[PDB]
Amino acid sequence: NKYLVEFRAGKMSLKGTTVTPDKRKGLVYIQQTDDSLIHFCWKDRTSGNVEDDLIIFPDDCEFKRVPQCPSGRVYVLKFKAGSKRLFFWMQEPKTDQDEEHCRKVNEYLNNPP
Amino acid sequence: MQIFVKTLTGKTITLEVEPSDTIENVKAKIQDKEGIPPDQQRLIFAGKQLEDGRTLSDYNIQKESTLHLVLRLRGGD
Amino acid sequence: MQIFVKTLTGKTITLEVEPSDTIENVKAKIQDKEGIPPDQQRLIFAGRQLEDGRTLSDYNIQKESTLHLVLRLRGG
Amino acid sequence: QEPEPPEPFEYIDD
Repeated sequence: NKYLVEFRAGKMSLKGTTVTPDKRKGLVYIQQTDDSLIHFCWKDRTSGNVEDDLIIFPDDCEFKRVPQCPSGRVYVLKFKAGSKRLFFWMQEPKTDQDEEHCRKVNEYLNNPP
Repeated sequence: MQIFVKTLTGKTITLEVEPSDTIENVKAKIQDKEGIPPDQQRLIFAGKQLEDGRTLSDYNIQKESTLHLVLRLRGGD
Repeated sequence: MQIFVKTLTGKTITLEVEPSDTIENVKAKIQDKEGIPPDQQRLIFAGRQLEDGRTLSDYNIQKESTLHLVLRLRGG
Repeated sequence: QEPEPPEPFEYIDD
């Protein structure tokens, strides 16, 4: 029940080919259960409740940056087998740890303990 | 619209299913093709666990879609 | 003959309905009070899913009847 | 104290 990763990030909405950020800034964190199943959860900072919780298996998805609108920190989660795409934006004021979260997320989604 | 079910052992089992087929039906297919009881059959796809009562199309499960099969430990220390 | 619709949480949504009203009508009421589409919302009474094309009286749904509202997988 | 959220943009699966 340990959290592999955790950082402030909000979700976005993709309609057709346009991605709009959601003001419901949350927290993107990863937790591995005793079942060795990595739990990808997104909790809204508004209430601090876990709004999203999806188990992600190795090579199931890929966490990468979104070089479409350079200005801040935007990442997209693509399910290699889920054929699903999610968009998130980091609420961290400094990117000194942006790469760490990015690297850890991938390492926890494709390289679990 | 068959789907590939990969077990924890790494063994992959393709089972013929329909897009409107329910998750329960899919689990049964695994039982006959492996012998895993429904209680121990935990199908996971699209990053989300397949909740009973849902359909394959619900999780955007297409043909030859790889599904993660999780089995209960049924033990401890 | 209103009815209380309890969500996945303690939250309860009472909606004024008539015994002759159909299940579809009830789901729509949830949409107006919440915005959940019929597919996402699932109305279950007495542990039995409310099939469409049926009235509230069909399921013996009286006033102040608590219904189980189940929501499908949100987001992805 | 906190950074403002990004802005709407076009996304293409390249």
